[PDB]
Amino acid sequence: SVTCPGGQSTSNSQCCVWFDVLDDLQTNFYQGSKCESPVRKILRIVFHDAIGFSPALTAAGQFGGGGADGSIIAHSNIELAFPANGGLTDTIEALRAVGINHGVSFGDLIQFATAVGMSNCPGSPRLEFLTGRSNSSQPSPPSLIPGPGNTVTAILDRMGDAGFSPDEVVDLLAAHSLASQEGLNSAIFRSPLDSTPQVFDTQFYIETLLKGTTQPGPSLGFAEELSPFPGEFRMRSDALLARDSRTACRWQSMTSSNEVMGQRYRAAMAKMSVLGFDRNALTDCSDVIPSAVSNNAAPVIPGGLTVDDIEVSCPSEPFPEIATASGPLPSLAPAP
Ligand code: HEM
Ligand SMILES: *[C@@H]1O[C@H](CO)[C@@H](O[C@@H]2O[C@H](CO)[C@@H](O)[C@H](O)[C@H]2NC(C)=O)[C@H](O)[C@H]1NC(C)=O
Ligand SMILES: *[C@H]1O[C@H](CO)[C@@H](O)[C@H](O)[C@@H]1O
Ligand SMILES: [C-]#N
Ligand SMILES: [Ca+2]
Ligand SMILES: [Ca+2]
Repeated sequence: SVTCPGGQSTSNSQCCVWFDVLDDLQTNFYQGSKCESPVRKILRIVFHDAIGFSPALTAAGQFGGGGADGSIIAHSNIELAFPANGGLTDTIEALRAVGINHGVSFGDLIQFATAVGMSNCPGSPRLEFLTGRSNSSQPSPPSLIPGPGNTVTAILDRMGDAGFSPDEVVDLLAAHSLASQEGLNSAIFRSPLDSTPQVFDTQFYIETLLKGTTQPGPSLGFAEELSPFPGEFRMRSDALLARDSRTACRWQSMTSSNEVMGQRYRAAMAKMSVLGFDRNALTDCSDVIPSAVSNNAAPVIPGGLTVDDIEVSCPSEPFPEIATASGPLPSLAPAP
């Protein structure tokens, strides 16, 4: 019932500043509302901001981190020295400037930019957006971000401490549907993790289950595993999680339904967004976030591979009936 100066109708006056932030991010940060490297960097950032949260450290008399507190920006000098935070400073600086110019908290801005960026990627669900997180933060403790060479046990333990069940770890990894690497293997910059790095779809879950046959680069980078076709990169953590008895049935259940995947991801991102916070103390400004263009494409097994090339890892459920395609194997272009 609130009408912002802009003539947008919104639920609360605390949302009105976010319409200006929307316009700025879509023109500038997102280079005309695109789904390219900025959104992908922002998703690494939202994860690495929020996951600096450790009830186990708190329980052991230590600061455990403030979660989705914008610490990765406010204390970037410290946090961008962590192993998992390479290749982010240029994006962090862009966000810093936007937060200061519009006078919004860094923790809220990261969450907003996440929801806005997702909205530019076909097939995305509409992420919740809450405002009101204090701009105050202390540096995250070190060693809280899962790495691609970690065992499934280590990943589930860390994620579990933060608050996520194994199913939720799988659900959050839907973000690897919009993904590449730059820092693991320098010879294949922006090699995608799935065949559709600009579509928020189930391809990631399907393609990580295919037999690893292909070395996309002239050598291996850090935590790199064989992939199913030229141009695609596979990190060891994703390979293991796809196959591990603790995560494989949820991973398999993602393969055939973009709609269930999106719901699960939205729910898990909502939980992650308020690590360190009481969501009931925040204001819901989700109406600022528009819907994404719909994705009309069907799940597929690419390249004339079939279910026989799938390493079915959920021992109690048959692999879903997924369409196949013509060969030859594709060669993925670098993600834009
Ligand atoms: C569960 C453990 C996870 C591990 C070990 C992991 C590991 C990584 C690594 C090593 C990269 C490559 C970065 C580079 O070299 O450029 C990557 C990329 C990416 N990750 Fe994750 N990740 C995980 C979870 C997540 C989550 C929860 C999200 C966000 C919801 C996320 C979003 C992304 C995105 C979007 C990219 C692509 C970045 C790009 O294209 O520039 N990841 N991940
Ligand atoms: C959020 O807190 C940060 C850190 O104190 C503030 O960032 C500083 O902002 C000043 C004034 O604009 C800049 O001159 C500094 O470069 C910023 N420092 C860092 C580390 O980013 C920020 O202004 C605060 N935001 C709000 C809305 O109060
Ligand atoms: C096949 O072709 C793509 C480019 O079209 C590459 O990105 C890949 O590395 C392979 O050469
Ligand atoms: C991904 N970090
Ligand atoms: Ca943080
Ligand atoms: Ca995809």
